[PDB]
Formats: sequence, structure tokens, C-alpha cells
Amino acid sequence: SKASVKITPLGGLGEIGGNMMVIETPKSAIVIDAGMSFPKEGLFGVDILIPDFSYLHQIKDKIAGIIITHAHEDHIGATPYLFKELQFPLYGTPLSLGLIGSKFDEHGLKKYRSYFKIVEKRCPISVGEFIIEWIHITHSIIDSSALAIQTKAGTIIHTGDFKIDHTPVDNLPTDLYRLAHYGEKGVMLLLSDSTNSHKSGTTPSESTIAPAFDTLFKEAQGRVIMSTFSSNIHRVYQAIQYGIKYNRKIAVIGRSMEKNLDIARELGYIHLPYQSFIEANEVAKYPDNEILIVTTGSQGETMSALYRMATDEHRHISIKPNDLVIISAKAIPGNEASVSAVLNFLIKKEAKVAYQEFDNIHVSGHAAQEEQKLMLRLIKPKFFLPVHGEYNHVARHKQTAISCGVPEKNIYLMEDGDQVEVGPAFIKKVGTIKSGKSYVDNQSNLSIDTSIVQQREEVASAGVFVATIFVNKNKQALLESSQFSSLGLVGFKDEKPLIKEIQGGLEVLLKSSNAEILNNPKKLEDHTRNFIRKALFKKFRKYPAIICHAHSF
Amino acid sequence: SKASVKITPLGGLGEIGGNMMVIETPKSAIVIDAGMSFPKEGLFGVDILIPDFSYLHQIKDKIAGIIITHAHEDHIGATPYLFKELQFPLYGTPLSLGLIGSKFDEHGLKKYRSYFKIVEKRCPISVGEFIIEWIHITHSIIDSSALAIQTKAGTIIHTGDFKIDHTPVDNLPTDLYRLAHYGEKGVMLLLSDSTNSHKSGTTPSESTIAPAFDTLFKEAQGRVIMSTFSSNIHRVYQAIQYGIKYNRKIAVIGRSMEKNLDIARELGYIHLPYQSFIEANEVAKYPDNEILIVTTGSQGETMSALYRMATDEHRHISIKPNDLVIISAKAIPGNEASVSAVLNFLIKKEAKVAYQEFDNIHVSGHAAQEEQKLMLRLIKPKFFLPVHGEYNHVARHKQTAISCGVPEKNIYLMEDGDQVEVGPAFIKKVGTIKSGKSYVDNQSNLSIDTSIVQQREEVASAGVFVATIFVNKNKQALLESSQFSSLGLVGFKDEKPLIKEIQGGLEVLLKSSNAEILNNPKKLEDHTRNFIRKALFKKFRKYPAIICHAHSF
Repeated sequence: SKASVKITPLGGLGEIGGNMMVIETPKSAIVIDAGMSFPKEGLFGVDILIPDFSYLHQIKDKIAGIIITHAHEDHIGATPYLFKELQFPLYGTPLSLGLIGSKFDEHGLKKYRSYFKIVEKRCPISVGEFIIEWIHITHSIIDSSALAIQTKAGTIIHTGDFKIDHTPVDNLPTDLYRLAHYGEKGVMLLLSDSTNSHKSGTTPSESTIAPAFDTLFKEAQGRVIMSTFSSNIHRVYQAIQYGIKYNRKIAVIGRSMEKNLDIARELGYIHLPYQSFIEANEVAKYPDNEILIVTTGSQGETMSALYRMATDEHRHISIKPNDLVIISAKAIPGNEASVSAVLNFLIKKEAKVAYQEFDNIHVSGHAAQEEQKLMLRLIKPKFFLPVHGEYNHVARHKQTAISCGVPEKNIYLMEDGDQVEVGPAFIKKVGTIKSGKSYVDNQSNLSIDTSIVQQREEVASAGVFVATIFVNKNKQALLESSQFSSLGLVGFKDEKPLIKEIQGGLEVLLKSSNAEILNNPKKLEDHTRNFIRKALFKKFRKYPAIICHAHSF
Repeated sequence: SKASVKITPLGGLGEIGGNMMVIETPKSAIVIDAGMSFPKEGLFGVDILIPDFSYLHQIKDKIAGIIITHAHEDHIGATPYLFKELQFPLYGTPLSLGLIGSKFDEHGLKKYRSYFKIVEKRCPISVGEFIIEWIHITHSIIDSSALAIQTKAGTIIHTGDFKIDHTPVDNLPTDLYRLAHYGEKGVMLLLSDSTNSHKSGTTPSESTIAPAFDTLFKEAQGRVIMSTFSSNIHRVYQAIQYGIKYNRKIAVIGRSMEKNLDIARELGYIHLPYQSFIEANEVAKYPDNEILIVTTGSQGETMSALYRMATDEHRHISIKPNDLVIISAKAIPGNEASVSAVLNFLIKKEAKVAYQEFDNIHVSGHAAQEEQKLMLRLIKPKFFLPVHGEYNHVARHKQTAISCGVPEKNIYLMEDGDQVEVGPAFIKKVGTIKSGKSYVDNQSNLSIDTSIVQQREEVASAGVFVATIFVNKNKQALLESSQFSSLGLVGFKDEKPLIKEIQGGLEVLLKSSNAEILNNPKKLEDHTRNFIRKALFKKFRKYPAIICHAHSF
């Protein structure tokens, strides 16, 4: 008869990013976050994946609202794509709603800005059968929040994405007293960031970058270029401040970066004088030591713009042999080779490059082991659910929690789809639902399921041999020459004559075929596809997609 | 009238691996190395690239021999593919020729073992107009050699791939006296490893792994699995030694690893007792704490076998919840995400994993800054050509050489294709030749040019809309229903009705077309492809490959 809650991860447990969780009691439910995950970044763009909203359709009538905790694409990137299907009230801080509404406007969903509900921190608010409080927490992004969620089964604490920065840039450190209060009163369950679970110590403060920026700007003798992604408002704000400190005119390239900076300037999060800024067309009018350019690309991209500038295909900015390029790309693990490619192209143009002191190692943004342990000691949860990471990350976080006196039996390692019931005296997995991903094109802004692309590559890897046969069923013979085309199987110079060698085979086969096969085009097409498949495998040791068409006209 | 040489990099300047250089005097030439480059590694295999041998056909009548310096796939992997086109005498140490002949036998080129010529170290040998001496040098692999190449223009020193290890595993440290002698006598040109140019200090000795192995084997309570690639004979030899130290029976999985180990055992490089080894089918007969398994996959692969064992699709070895898995994969930068995937699958099976102390950071294998500086001070070259790396690597190496008192004007940064003439008093680029790569399938063992694959993906990225039209030119109308198929453009559920919507369009178009278009199928096919292209772009914002076929029969 005792109460309980049901935690359903739809994204964030199996990948870094793409966070979406469902906290559900009987007759009520809330959804925490709707994020985008970036698995790879190359010279031509980034891969983007959004979660699958299939389960939300099943519990549509229990959802009391979407809870937004971070004003960043890894937590609000999927909201436009979700609101194309379902709509619920969106609780969030001003900047979070400001950047979500910007994307909504870009997507033609300005209508759903109607659903926005602003919240302030240190102010509990009733949403459904939940009492939610936003608690300020430090992180790399401009606005971050932990959640204190009171339910009749107990209080849940959701940190999710955080670091402990005692000297942040905005001088708004973590509201430590509230986190401790909830812990003294008693906490049933804690969900905590597991991204940086494998690193000991604490993560360095964002203020440890200020001296590096100051040194790089002090001794810069030409233009300064700052390459990053559209949602690094904090880093771009730190860089603009140091540009105006050394009397440099700022030129921001990229419509999304300027919008995001303007949304934050208007809402009062950042202070930026207009007179320090110029347009790209004006950069050539100023001497080189008075120029700071800030470059971004499409959503999540950093190095496509750098590659276009280093190849002279950008057509707005060209790399010059006195330039200093500061690279602050997204921490997409497995990006080193692409950074190396951009670096090669930039060194060819005789440009100095600073990239190490802005990598993921110097600032990780996510809580390291000491910060995770501080969270565990502040909250003192009875049950623990490590979130925001792959399986090995949350496993290491469970190890840390065990070292902090949390019983191993009170920690479950969730995977996307898993459903876990939590009560004031137990924790257990109760089942699985339909979880998945969907690829997203950052240029055309549409979602395509991972199944469609799996197939595109199930064939796009290996070639595709097309064929067309025209026979006269009443003569039982080829009527018009068979026609063929191929792609990706083998280079053309070896397929112009293999095309003639599979044509010969088929002409003979057809003349030698039973009239029934020739009379019914389907049997002929199946017969033909098998003939060709065997012929191509024997010649290439591949099994290309084979498409055949037969005619009897 | 003074002599000079001509250095033509065909591979190794723009990528890590795939090394092939041509040192050419008028009327004579030698080729140093024929390597394989591994740019990416995933859960299903590795990418393999070999250099383009086009220039070697032009200078075929000057080549006095192929010079092999390292017994490893990154220096001898392309030799079978090169010998399918041209043949020259192959100078090499026993193990180098032993592993090259093994691959030759696998490729059906045992005939060309006739071309082998064994060499010993500290023994100058005349090859063409060159006097070549192999000097022992330390490195991660079992046998490595620097080259001292006397020409009438001066003496060239080729280190290429090296580290300075004062306590190697074989107790055969670098022959430092010979390198110094050549330097005192005078050296015109030096080519040196630039792979690890960005790291300060010295690289740790291979003996710093022995305590880690000993600790891991001491406290292993179940089976021990050692996952690596077919050519890590040294690491697999270190691991087998520690397995027999703790009374574990060794089970080697992978035909290539056993062959390479047997080639080295017979030639006397390694000492391995037969009685310590067992077959895979026998591992279940022994208790878990008496079992060391060694796993490899295809050429260069490490984690495909691990993934198959962790998914229970291996069918010879299955991961058990007491296992300890030591990962020693190839240092292919940009592999972190794939290692993380394998790690997730292994932790799901409750297996302990050791991977950090066998990463690239703990042992780099390539000379760091102090070792590069030691080489520069030992050789004292007048001219310097940094090799074995991308552009930023060789640029950093040039910086180091400048700091070592080498004039900036005596250092050139080559790129694949560049031709550089070097004389006893000058250095300059004289032109460019045709350089390139070719992808290699590790299962079927054939080369496919990067052009063929570029195209496979120029279309395999985006979809491919096929179509067939049957018209009667004397009625000027569709005779039989048009037929269509698609792949990768959009999921099927949205293309079954778009296929009907492009069919309708075309039926009308055809009936409305000029008789000339209908009379000549080529014009009809071009007309049709353009119609469809516009229709598909408007619906998908994509430009899929479009293949059309028209019939008038």
C-alpha cells in the first residue's frame, strides 16, 4: 500500500547526451529533458541523434509537464522534434525557454511558446503529483539546475550534469545549502552525472582558462580566430571579454551564435557592448592586431567552418599567415583525427594554433570522482541511479558510490528502455519499453529513424548492381538488349566489361529458360537476381544489392 | 657537377603508417618500406590503406631493391600488393623476410620468396649506387633497424620509426656507437620519426609493463584474456611469459598470431615451450585460474574478436563473469568510442577489464622530444627531413630540430608526392608526382582505389531512386506500368506512397511528351531523371542517385 515511483530512461543511459527521463507515479508523470547526442564530428559536419518518443504517446494523459534543467543542446535539442508530435507545458528558467523558443521559431512551432512556464530557483512549484525545486548548480553552460522532486514516496534528487566550481565565471556558485538541507531531511533516490566517472580528483575551475586567454591575447601579433560551436555562450563570452580588453573589434560569424548571444544579452545573463562588434565584411578594414573573429557552423559543428576557412572555400574569412586560431570544439570522444586534419590544413597556411588548453582534459565540465563523492555525501541517498553516460561510466560511478557507503544492492545500472520502480524501501527493474534513436540532419532539420540509415549502409557498404530485361514471352527470347548499371561494387574500368559479361550470361539464360519463368515477370526477376548474385560473388567476393526489372511488353 | 639525390615520399608524410619512400640518384634507385596504414578501427573491423605504386612503374629500370627496416605491417603490409605488379630484390633481416614471405604465401606469391636477400646488421652492403648498413635500434616491435645509406653525394641516415629504450625486453639496446660514428664522419641528410613530436620527455621503457603484467596475473582469480592484433609479437610474448610464470595454459586464437609467433620461434627471436600451449577446444577442460587466452582478429583488428566474444557470437570463447580482459589494441587515434563500446559489452558480462596501462600514453613506441633531440645530436645532420607523420607532426619535429641548432632553411616539410633534391650544399623541392592510397579488404585481400569508394559514398550517403519506363513510341504513351525502387532516401513507410506519387507524375509527363523524346530512349531517360530529381528534391531536400531505364519494345 506504500507509494512508489517508476523511472524510465528514454535517453542518456548508453550515450553521452540525448538525455530524456520519465518519472512516473500512477496517474501522473513528468519528463526531465529532451536532448541531442553528438556521436561523431568530422571535417564536413557532425552526427546528431535524438531519442525515440514512442513511450510518451502511451503515457500522454499522465504527463504534467516537461522539466528543462540545462540551457544547452545536449538537454533541449530534441524539444522541437518532440513538439512536432506531442505538446505539454514546459517548465524552465528564462534562458532555457529563450533558447528553446528560438529553435521552436526556427522550426515553425512559435505557437508552442504558449506552453512555456518560467520558473525561479529556490522556489518549489507543484507540477502534477510532484513538488519540483530548481537548485542552482555550476557547470560549463550559462544556466544549470539540479532538481529536488518531492513525491509521496519520498524526495528524488536529480543532478544529472554538473561540476563543482567554487570560482565560476558568473560568480554564482552551487547552492550547496539547499542540497544539504534535502539530505538532512532525507532523500530516497539520487540520479547523478556519470560522464567523468573514470577521472580522480576535482575538475579545474572555469577561471583557470582566464590566464590562458589573457596570455594568448597579450602576445597575439595578428588576427585572433576563435572556433567553437553555436551553444558555447560562456566560452565565447570569455573570449569576447578578452578581445575587448585588448582593443580588438569582435566579428561573430554564424547566425545561431549571434542569436544565442543576443537571447542571453537581452535576458540579462551576459553584458556585451554593441560598439565592440563589427560585421565580417568589415574585418579587412581593420589592422590585423585589432580583430577577433568568432566562428561557428551548423548545430554542434566546430571544424567544418575551420576547414572551409583553411581551404579558402568559406568566402567570408580566409586564414592568413599571422593568424592565431583557438580551437574549442565539442568534446566528442574520438575526434582526435579530425582535429589533426584541421590542424594540418591550418599549419599549411602558416597559422599558429592553440587547441590543447581548450581540450576536454583541461576542463571536463562534468563532475570528477571527488565532486561525485561530494554530491553523494551532501545528499546521502538511500538508493542511487547513476545517469548521463554509457554502461562503463555508470558502473564506475556505482563503484564510487559503494566506496561512499551506499549498499551495492541499492544501486541499479539502467540502460535505455529499462523501467525501475523505486519505493522508500526497495528498488527493482520491472520491465522494458521501446527505446531508440533517430538521426537528425543539421541542414534540413528533419528526423530519420536509425533503421532507415542502417539499411542505407546495409547496401551503401558494398555496391548496388541494377539490371533490366525485356523479353517476348511468345518467342521465349530476349526482345531488346538487357540494360545494366552499377555503383560502388568495383571501379568502372573493371565493370564496363563485367557489365558485358553478366549481359551475355543473362541473354543465354533467358533463351534457355522455361516459358513459365518468362511468362511471369516476377519469377523472371527472382531468377535473374539469383543468377547475377552468384555471378557477382564469384567475381568480387561481395554481395551487392541487386535490383532487377523484367518486362514482357 | 656535384652529385645529389632525389627523395620521393609515396607514403608516410600525411598519415601515420603506410610508409614508402624512394631514394633516387640518376640511373639508380632504392625503395625504403612498403607499409599499411590503419585510419579507423570499429567493432566490425579496421580500415586499411596501402600506397599507390604508380611512380614505381616510371622508374622500374632504376630500382636496385626494396629495403625493409621493420618487421611489422606498418612497414611490410603493402609488399604483397606491390609484388602483384612489380618485382625487385628484397633486402631484409630474417624475421622481416619471414613475415613478408608468410604474407606472400597467403597471397600466392611464394614464387617471389626467390627475390629475398637476407642481411645482417653492422655490415655495409652494396645495392645499386648505394652502400646500405642496418643499425639495430629499439622500438616496440621484435626487430627494428635504422639505415646508414652512403651515396656519392653524402651519407643519409634513416631512423623512421624508433624509440630509445635502454632496458628493452630482448636486452638488445640501440647500437648507439654506429649512429655516432656516422655523425662524427659527417651526415648530409637525416630522416627521423615525427609521430610523437608533440610529447615532451622520453617514452617509458617496455620494461615498465612487466610489473603491471605481473600484478595483473598475480591477483587474477579466473581466466585471463589478452586481446590484441596479429603483429604484436612482443606484447603477446611478454604476456605468454607471465602466463607460464603463474602456471597458466596458453590458448592462442587466430591463425595469423600463431604463424607469426611460430616464424619468430623458429628463427630464434623468441623462446616458447610447446607444453605450455593448448587448443581452444581444451580451455573448458582446465580450471579458470589456469587459463590464458590470446585473441586476435583479421589483419590489424583487435576489438572485432572482443565484440564477438562479448556478444556470444564467437562460438569458440565466451566471456565469463570472473574473467579479466587485457586490451592492447593498435594505437589508431580516434578509437576511444569503439573501446568504450567493447568496454560496455564486457562490463555487462561482469568481467574486469584492464585497458589504461596498455594504451598509447603509457607506451607510445615512437620517439618523444628528448629521444628526437638525442637522435639529432648523435647524427648532427646538415639537412633534415622529418618523416612518419602528418603535417603538424613533422612541423613540430622541425621546430625541435630548429631548437637543436639546425637552420630553418635546411629543413623541408614534405607531403606525399613532393620530390626533394638534396645535395651536399642545398635542399629544394623540384616537383610533384602522382601519389595516392588504395583501400584494402582484410577478409578478401584485394585492393580498391580510394576513387571507387569515394563514389560508393558519393551516392551511398543520400539514397538511390531506380526507375523503369515502357512506352509505345507510335502511340506516344506509356505501354506498361512504370516500375520503381528506392534505397536509403527515406524509410519505406513514407516511400511506398511517394513511389506512387512519382509514378503518377511520370505517366502524365510521358503522355504529354513530344514524340521525339519518346522516339529516342536516351532523351527520355535524361528527361525522366531530371523530372524525378526535381520531384525528389522538393519532397526530401536530397539529391539521390537517379538511375532510369527506358524501353520502346
